[PDB]
Order: sequence, then structure tokens, then C-alpha cells
Amino acid sequence: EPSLLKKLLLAPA
Amino acid sequence: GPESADLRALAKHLYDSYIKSFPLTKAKARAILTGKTTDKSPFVIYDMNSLMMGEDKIKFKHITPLQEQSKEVAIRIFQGCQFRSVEAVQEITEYAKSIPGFVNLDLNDQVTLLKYGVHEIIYTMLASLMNKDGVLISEGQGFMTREFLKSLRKPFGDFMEPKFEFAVKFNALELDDSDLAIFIAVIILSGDRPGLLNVKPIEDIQDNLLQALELQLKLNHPESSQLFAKLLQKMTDLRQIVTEHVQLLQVIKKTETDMSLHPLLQEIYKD
Ligand SMILES: CC(C)(c1ccc(O)cc1)c1ccc(O)cc1
Ligand SMILES: CC(C)(c1ccc(O)cc1)c1ccc(O)cc1
Repeated sequence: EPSLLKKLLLAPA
Repeated sequence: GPESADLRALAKHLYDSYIKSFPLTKAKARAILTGKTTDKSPFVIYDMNSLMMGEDKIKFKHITPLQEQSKEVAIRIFQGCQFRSVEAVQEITEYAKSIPGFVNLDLNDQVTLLKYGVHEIIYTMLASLMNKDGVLISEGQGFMTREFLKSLRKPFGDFMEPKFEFAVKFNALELDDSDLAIFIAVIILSGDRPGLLNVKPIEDIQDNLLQALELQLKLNHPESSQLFAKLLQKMTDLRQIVTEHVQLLQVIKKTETDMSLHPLLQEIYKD
């Protein structure tokens, strides 16, 4: 269920 | 004037970000394809024997536990394509986060824009790695022929051909990486994706990106009549490519079995 795209979007450099 | 100078600064910002985000640019790919590089030449996969000879050398080390497995060639290649698509999604996501205004959008809208835009971008950038006879793979360490891909068993032999057809016509436009950086940004900031919560800020960003794209093409391709209009049509064409691709996948999900699909691609393809 959790969004992998959201995790990628939230990671900084 | 003042507006125009800011559009050039935006274009340059996007190019510099594209260079940071995408290791294998069109310029670097074209050098390999044309044979104008000092680097080591790619290993050419044109038949089953050359696939066997080259696959362990160029495949990613951690797709499977032992790297040797009993899956047929067409599925092994499909798994490699997935790994590459997953890496591309991550590169595209990093690029999107550099587009001014993007990270300030509602986070769920950022997700939607990527979900519905990444494959259009993947096929755009794949054209940079293609000519009419094949495609660069494994960060330029391999080259797989179009004929070999066509020779794969019925379902899988049709996956890449529409992308080659698109690429040959797209590459005839002779875009460079500076052009592509803006084109890709325009596609990401599409306000008509399903389920967007706040369309206006997305359209406002896209409108500015479209102005930057038009000026880029007029300055960088002064003799290419109607190039901007042609690129708007390629955006429409890319949606049709993606629709057709999803259809091919649905066939795979029905006729094929034991088909592992990477979780990131599962998220993108859901609905
Ligand atoms: C041929 C290739 C090295 C590969 C990848 C994975 C595999 O199991 C066997 C072969 C490959 C396929 C597709 C691709 O996009 C890159 C690399
Ligand atoms: C082999 C597989 C298609 C894959 C593809 C790409 C990748 O980076 C890692 C794994 C895979 C294996 C297992 C799985 O549960 C999903 C996807």
C-alpha cells in the first residue's frame, strides 16, 4: 500500500 | 526581454540538473553509437550465442541471488528491462525535484505527475540510446540489435519495436540534451493527469516551461520550421505509445506465469 514514489520524492541528496 | 533572459536562465538550470540526474546523456550515447569515443566499445548482442557470451559481463549483479537461473531468454531480458526502468524512474524523480516549483506542489500531486509521466519520459530518453538498428544497454556497455529483440518469442518480440519506430522519427528532429531537458520538464508538469488535486499551480509551471521550450527551439534550431508544434505532437504520440505498452503488459499478465514485477513498477502500473 505505501507509496514507493512518495519515499523517493522525500529523500534529500 | 527581461522575461526572455529569465527563460534562458530556466533552460540552463534545467540542463544543468539534467546533467546531474542522467549519467548517460544523448551526447555521450551518440558518440558511442557513431563510434567517436575513446572509451571501450559496447559488446554487441545480435543472437543467442552473443547474448550468452555477454550477459554476465554487462548485467546488474543483484537482480537474482546467484546471477545464473533457469528462466528463458525472453524473460531474462524482460527482467533486465525492468531493472533499467526502475533505475530510470529514480533518475527522473531526482530530475523532477529540480524543476522550480515542483517540490512545493502537494505531495500527492507530485506522486501522480511521476506515476503518469515517467514512462513517457523513459521512451523519450530511450530514443537517445537508439538508432534504427539497435539500442545501447547497461550504461553504454552493451548494444542489443533491433532484429534480435524482434526475434524473441511471440509476446516479447513486440515490446520494443514501437519504441524503435518512435525513436527513429523522434531522432530525425535532431534535439540535443538542452532541448530535451525542457521537453521532459514540460511532460512531467502535465495538468491533465488523472486525480490531480490542484491543477492550476501545475499548469502555471508548465506554461512557463512551454515558453522556455519555444524560445530554446527558436534559438537552437532557427532553421527548423514548426519544431515546437512538432514536439507538442510528440507529447501526444508518447501517450499513445504508453497506452499500447500497458496493453501489451496486460497480455503478459494473462498468458505468462511466474512473472515477477518490481514493486516500484507495480505502483506505477496500478490502475
Ligand atoms: C541482456 C541483459 C544484459 C540481461 C539482463 C538480465 C538478465 O537476467 C539477462 C540479460 C540486459 C537486458 C535488458 C536490459 O535493459 C539491459 C541488460
Ligand atoms: C527479478 C525482478 C524482476 C527484479 C527486477 C529488477 C530489479 O532491480 C530487481 C528485481 C524481481 C524479482 C522479485 C520480485 O519480487 C520482483 C521483481
